[PDB]
Amino acid sequence: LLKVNQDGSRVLLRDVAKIELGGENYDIIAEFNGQPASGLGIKLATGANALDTAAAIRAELAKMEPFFPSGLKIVYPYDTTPFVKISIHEVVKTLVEAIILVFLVMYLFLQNFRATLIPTIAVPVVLLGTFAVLAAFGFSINTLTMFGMV
Amino acid sequence: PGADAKTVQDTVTQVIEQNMNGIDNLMYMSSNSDSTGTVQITLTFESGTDADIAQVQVQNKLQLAMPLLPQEVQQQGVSVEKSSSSFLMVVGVINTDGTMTQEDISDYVAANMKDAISRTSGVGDVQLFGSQYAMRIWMNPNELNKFQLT
Amino acid sequence: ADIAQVQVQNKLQLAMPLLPQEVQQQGVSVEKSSSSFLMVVGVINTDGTMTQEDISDYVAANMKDAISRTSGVGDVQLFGSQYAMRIWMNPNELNKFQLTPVDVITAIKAQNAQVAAGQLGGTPPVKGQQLNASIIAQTRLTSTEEFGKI
Amino acid sequence: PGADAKTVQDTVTQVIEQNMNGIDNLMYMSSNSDSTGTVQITLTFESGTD
Amino acid sequence: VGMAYLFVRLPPDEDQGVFMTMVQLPAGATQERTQKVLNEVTHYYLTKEKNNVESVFAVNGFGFAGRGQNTGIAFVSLKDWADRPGEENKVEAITMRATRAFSQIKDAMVFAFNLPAIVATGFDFELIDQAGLGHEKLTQARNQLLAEAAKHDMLTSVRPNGLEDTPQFKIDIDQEKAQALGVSINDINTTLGAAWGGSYVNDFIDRGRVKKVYVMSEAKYRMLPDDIGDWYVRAADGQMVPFSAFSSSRWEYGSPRLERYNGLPSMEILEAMELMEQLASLPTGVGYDWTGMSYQERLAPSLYAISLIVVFLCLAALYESWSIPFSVMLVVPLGVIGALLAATFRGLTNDVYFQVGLLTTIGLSAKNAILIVEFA
Amino acid sequence: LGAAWGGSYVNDFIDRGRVKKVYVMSEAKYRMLPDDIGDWYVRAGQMV
Amino acid sequence: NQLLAEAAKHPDMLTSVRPNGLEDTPQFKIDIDQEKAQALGVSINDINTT
Amino acid sequence: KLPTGVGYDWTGMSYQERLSQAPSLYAISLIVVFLCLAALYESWSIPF
Repeated sequence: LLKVNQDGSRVLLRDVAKIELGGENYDIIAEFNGQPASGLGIKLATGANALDTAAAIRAELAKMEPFFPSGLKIVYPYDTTPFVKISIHEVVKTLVEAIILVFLVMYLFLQNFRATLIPTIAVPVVLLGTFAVLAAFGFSINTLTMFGMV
Repeated sequence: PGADAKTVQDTVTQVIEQNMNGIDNLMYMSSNSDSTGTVQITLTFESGTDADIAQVQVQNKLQLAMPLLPQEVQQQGVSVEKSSSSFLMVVGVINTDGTMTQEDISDYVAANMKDAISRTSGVGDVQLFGSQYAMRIWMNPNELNKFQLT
Repeated sequence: ADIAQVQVQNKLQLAMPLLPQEVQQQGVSVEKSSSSFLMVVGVINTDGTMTQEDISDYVAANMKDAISRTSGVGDVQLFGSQYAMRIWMNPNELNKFQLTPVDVITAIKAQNAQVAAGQLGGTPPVKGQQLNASIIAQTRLTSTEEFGKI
Repeated sequence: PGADAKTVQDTVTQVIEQNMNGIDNLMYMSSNSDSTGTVQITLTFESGTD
Repeated sequence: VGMAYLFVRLPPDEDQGVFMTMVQLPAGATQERTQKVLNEVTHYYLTKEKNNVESVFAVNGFGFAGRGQNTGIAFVSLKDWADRPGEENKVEAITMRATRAFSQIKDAMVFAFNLPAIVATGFDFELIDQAGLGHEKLTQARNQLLAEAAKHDMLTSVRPNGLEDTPQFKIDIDQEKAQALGVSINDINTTLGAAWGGSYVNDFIDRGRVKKVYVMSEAKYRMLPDDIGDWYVRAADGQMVPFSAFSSSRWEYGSPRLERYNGLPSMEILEAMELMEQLASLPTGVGYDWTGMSYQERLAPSLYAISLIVVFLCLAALYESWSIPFSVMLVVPLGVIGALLAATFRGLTNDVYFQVGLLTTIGLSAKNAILIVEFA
Repeated sequence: LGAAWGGSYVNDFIDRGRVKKVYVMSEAKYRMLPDDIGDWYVRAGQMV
Repeated sequence: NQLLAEAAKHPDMLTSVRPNGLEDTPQFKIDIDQEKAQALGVSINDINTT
Repeated sequence: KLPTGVGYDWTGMSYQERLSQAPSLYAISLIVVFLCLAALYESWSIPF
C-alpha cells in the first residue's frame, strides 16, 4: 500500500509498477550451440592440484544430478584436464615398449634366452625405485618427471 | 551499482589502495575500475610465499578500509580470493526439451548448484555465466507523476 | 611470527564487540612490530621555495606509499603530515549570521559529494538500442575557490 | 534477542552460510536456529588441518 | 668448428585440444550489436570447421579484457586428436585460418588464439604518471610513443590495453534553484539513481532461499536523453517539479576503464631478444615499468662451465694421470652434432626438451669412452 | 563544541588526482583560553 | 513421518529410530493492518519497535 | 522410495566410516613378513 486518496481510494504498488521475477543483472548471457544455456566458470585456488579438483567437481555434480527438473542435462565445454591425463598416459606407454624392445634387441645380439632376462628385471626395479625416491623428496609425477625417466 | 569509472576509482579504488602497505613478499599491485561499476585489485607475491598467509595479511589491511567505503559497496559485499587467472574448466547447463529460457536456467544453477561447488576444496573463484533471480520492480514515471509520488 | 600474529588475531575477534565505539572507524589493528628505526631519510629544500608543510606533503603524497611497499620495510613513520582542506571558522562571523558549525558541516557534506547515477542505454534494453553512454551527476570539489563558493 | 526460529533462520543463518566459500579442507557444515534467538553454525575440517 | 656455427642457427606450444575466441567492439556498442558478431563467429565455426569443432558456448558480456556490454568471448572445444589428422587440423592452424577469416568483419576486433601453459612472449609495458599530470596529459603521451613505433623484430604490432574515451552525459544541478523551489537534493539524487541505475532495497524469501529486491525504471523510459523530462520530484509544498526546472545537460568525454599500477595512474602497452631499446625512446614527467613476463625474465654458462671443470677432476681422480682425463672429455663435441643437425633439420629450436637430451648424450658418450680407455 | 575545539573530519576531496581529507576547526585565535567559551553561540531561531 | 514408522517394520535390523529434534508447537500470530494503521496515522516502524 | 525431491546423507560418525581398507593394509604386511622370513632362512616354504 502506497497512499490513500481524498475519497478513500487506495494506490497499490502494482498500480504504478510492473512486478516481475527477473535477474539481478542483465549484462551477461550465454548460448551453447545456438540454444540458451548457463554455466559456471570454475577457477583454481593457489597451490591446489588441478586433476583431483576436477574429480571433486565431477563427483559433486553427480550428487545433485538426480534431482534436476524435467530434461536438464549438463555439458562440458572448454575443459583443460583430459589432455593432461592423455599426455601422461602417452609417455608411459613408450617406456613400457622400450623394455620389450631391449629384451628383444639384446636377445637378437645374444641368442641365449636365459641370459636376456636380467636387464629386463633390472630396468623396472630402478624405474619403480625412482618413484619412491620422489615420494620421499616431496615431488609429483608430471610431464617433466616422466620425460626424465624415459 | 550504477557508478562510472571516475566515481568508482575516487570512492573505492584509492581508498582501498592507500591501505595496502606493509605486506610481506609483495612484488607489484595493479587495479582496474570500469563503467560497469566494478573494482579489481590484484597483488602479486613472490615465488614461494605462503598463499593463505598472504591472504590473511591482505584481509587484515582491508578490514581497516571497510568503514570508509560507501554503503552501496558494503551491502553488495567485497571479496578476497586467491584464485589463479585462467578457467580450470567450464560446465554448462542446457535444456533439451525447451521448457526454460536463459533466466530460468541461470536461476536454477545459481540457487541449487553454485554454493556446493564453491565450497569444494581447491576452488578459488567461481564465475557464473548468467544471473540469479531477484524480485525486480519496474517503475512507471507517468504513474508516479499522476499519483504525486516519487 | 606469522603463526603468532594469526593466533593473536583470532583470539582478539572474540573480544571485538565489547569495545564500545571504535569497533568501526579503522579500529583494532594487529601487526608485527619492531622497536627502533632502521634509518631516517631527511628531505630538505636548498632554494627557499617550500616550507615545512610543502616538503612534508610532497613526501607524504609522492614517496611515502612507495617506500611503505618496498621489500623488507615494515612500519614507515612520517615526520609531518599530508595536506588537507582546512576550514578555519570564525565564531564572531557565524554569530552575526545566526549560523552554526553544524550548518557548515551539513552544507559542505551536501555540496561536495560524488553521486553515482546510472547510465542511459543500460541493460535490459529495448530492441533498436544504439546508445550506451554513462551519466555524470555532481563530482567532488578540487580547489580552494570551489570550496569558497559553497 | 527476540527473534524466533524462522526470523533467525533466514535473516542471519542463510546470509552467513551463503558466504562460506573458499575455505580449505572442509568436510561439511551444519546449523541450528532455535526459538531463543540463537544460531549455531558448525564447520568440520579434514583431519590434519591446522 | 662446424658445430659452433650450427649451435647459433637454431632459435613447445601444444594443441591443448581446445581454444578461445575473444571479441571486442568499439566503445559504446550495444549488447545486440555484439550478439550479432557472436552469432557470426559461432556460425562460422560450427559450419566451416564442421570437421573439428564439437561445441562453442559463446558467452556475451563477459571478457578476459575486462567486462562490459560490448565485449564478448567464445570458448570452443575440438574433436579428439586421433580424429583430426594432419598438420592443418591442429589448433595452431585453426587459429590462423579463422583469425585470417575474421578480418572481414567490420567494426570488430576478433581473434582466435591458443593458450600456452603457465603464465605471446612479447614485452608487457607500463606508463606510470609520476608527476600528477592528469588523464589527457598521459593519453597524449601514450600515443606520442605509440606513433613513434616506426623503425621496423619483437616490435611489430604494439598497441595499448585499455579502452579509448567515450561520450558521457553530464547533468548539472543548481543548488540555489533547487532550494528556491523547495525540493531536496537528496530527493534529486535518489530519484535519479534509483530510476537510471537501480537500487538494492532489501531481501525476500523465494522458495526458501534469500534473494534481493531491486528498484529501477522500466527500460522504455531511460533510453534517450529526452527521457530526462519525464521524471518529477515532489517539492516541499507538495508539487511536482521536472528536472528541466533545476538542471542543464551537455555531452562530454570520459574514459571507460581507468588503470593504476603500484598506486599511480598508468596506461599499459601490450630476430630479437626483447626490446632493450624500448626504454630510451620522453615527455614531461612519465615513467617506465615492466610487469608480468617482462618483469620476471628481466630479473646458464656460469653453472655450465663449473660442470665441465668438475668432471675433469672427477675423471682425474679416477685415472691419476693429469692428461688421461682429456681423452674422456674430448668426445663431448662429437656426440653433440647428432642433436644440433637433427634439430636444425626440422626446426625444433632450443626447447628445454632438446637442451636436456644434449646433456644426456654427452653424459653417455663419456660412459662409452671410459669403459674402453679403462681397459686400454 | 567538538567541531570548534577539536576539529572534525567531514569527507574527502580530489587534489591533483589523490584523495585527501576535509576538516573544519575553529581559528586558533578563538581556541586558546577558557574565557573563549563564551565566544561560541548555539542556535535555538535565537542563539544562546 | 513416512521414513519413520516405515522402517519400524524391520525390528530385526533397526532399533530405536528416533527423530532427534523438537516438534511443531503453537505460536501466537499477530498481524498489523497496513490499511487501518495508515488511515489512523500510526507508522509501522513505531508499532514494531513498541 | 521417499517422495521426489528428498535426499539423504551420512554425517558425524558414519561419514568417515563410509569413506575409508583394513585387509589391504595387512595383506601387504603378510607378503612383507613372508619376504623378510624368506630372506632370513634363505629358502622358501620355511616362511610357511
